[PDB]
Amino acid sequence: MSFPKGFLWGAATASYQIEGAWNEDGKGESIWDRFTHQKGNILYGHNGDIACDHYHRFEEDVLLMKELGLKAYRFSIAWTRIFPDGFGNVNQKGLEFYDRLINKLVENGIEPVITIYHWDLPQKLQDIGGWANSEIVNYYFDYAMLVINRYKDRVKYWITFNEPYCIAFLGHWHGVHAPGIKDFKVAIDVVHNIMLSHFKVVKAVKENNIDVEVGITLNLTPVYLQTERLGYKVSEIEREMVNLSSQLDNELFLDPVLKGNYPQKLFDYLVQKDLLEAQKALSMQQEVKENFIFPDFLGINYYTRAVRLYDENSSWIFPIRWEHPAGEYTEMGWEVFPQGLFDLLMWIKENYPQIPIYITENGAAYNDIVTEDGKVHDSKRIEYLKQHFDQARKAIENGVDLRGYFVWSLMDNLEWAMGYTKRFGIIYVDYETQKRIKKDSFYFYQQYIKENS
Repeated sequence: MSFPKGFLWGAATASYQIEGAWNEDGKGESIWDRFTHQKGNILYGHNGDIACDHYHRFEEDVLLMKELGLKAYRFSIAWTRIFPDGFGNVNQKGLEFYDRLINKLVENGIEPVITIYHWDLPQKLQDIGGWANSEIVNYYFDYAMLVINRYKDRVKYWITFNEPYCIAFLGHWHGVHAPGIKDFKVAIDVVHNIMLSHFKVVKAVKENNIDVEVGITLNLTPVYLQTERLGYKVSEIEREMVNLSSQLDNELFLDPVLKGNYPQKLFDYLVQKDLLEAQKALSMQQEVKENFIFPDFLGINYYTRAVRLYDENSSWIFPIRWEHPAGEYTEMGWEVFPQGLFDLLMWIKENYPQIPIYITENGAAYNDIVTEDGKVHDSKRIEYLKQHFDQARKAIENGVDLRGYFVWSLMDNLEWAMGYTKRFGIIYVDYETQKRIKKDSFYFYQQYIKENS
């Protein structure tokens, strides 16, 4: 089986993780500027003030993409470069920068794929509630249509949101991401405002006849039962509670994006447990059904699975615990489990309406060292990628409409609250000299593209 003719072999980045220049050219403060400037949020006190300095070095970075042979490149636009206050006046230097990057990409025959919101909310919008405030829907819509209408001639693929689960729960429940809020009820409100924001943009693109594909990116985690790994008999309560726990990861976002409702089992449980007010639950259901519209594609960030079992003494919002199967793990503590990419893709094809799928993020963090002859022999990353590439091809053979694959990441970068301690790039970045050093995985990916395109 071959990959289909125009398969988008890509790599992926996000603005706050690579761009630096956090306050040049009138760029507004984002919630991640504020978050990394507070003590105790980021390992070793790292921040994204400089990052990979991609704001200044983007030309050389695009030439490495041309050397790599990428068919596409996924990046995000920093909202605070365009609207320093979230609302208000447009900033010309911000538009100028993305104008130059997008044109350099088109110039070198690389399809741009743009994530509109990749977590860097204007701090001025946080100051009036951020994503917990329903007016955010319109502030996001005005920003999203400005960049779609400006770039639609050069950019055919648009992603409204990257990983809503994180924006909501890690940003507003666990408090481990910006804005650092800790309130499950605010987190659900965030989930809702994101869905409405996503719907309003998709509808605007269809109604105005704008010839672009618009999608959304969800991080999905196939959940497996420890009991079934052990060959025990699965009780019905255990299956019920593990499925509730996996609806919080996956169906809570797939269901409204692809079917126009939230998952009913989860909502009942959350209401029963006083985690979610019953009126909001009915209101959210009503508002999503009214505003729902199908997207043009689904983006899937896949890294690993979860193995879970039932436990009535758990401190989690569901009575479950996590188990740790034997095998290979990364610097993230994530099981290397390529079969989960295939199972997930088959599970998507069989449970939701037909839709084109792109793997918009997949990759692995290993503790890379530069050798004496300036190489980086990341054979563990090569093995990770090779095995997941193979599951993707296998899924295509089984009828999954998989149209692209974007490796995370093109270059080492700031890994949010882990700082720069986790390297995901196929390109090593020396953060003291900003030198880019192609890892061995760069040449493997280069060869894999050449022979599957």
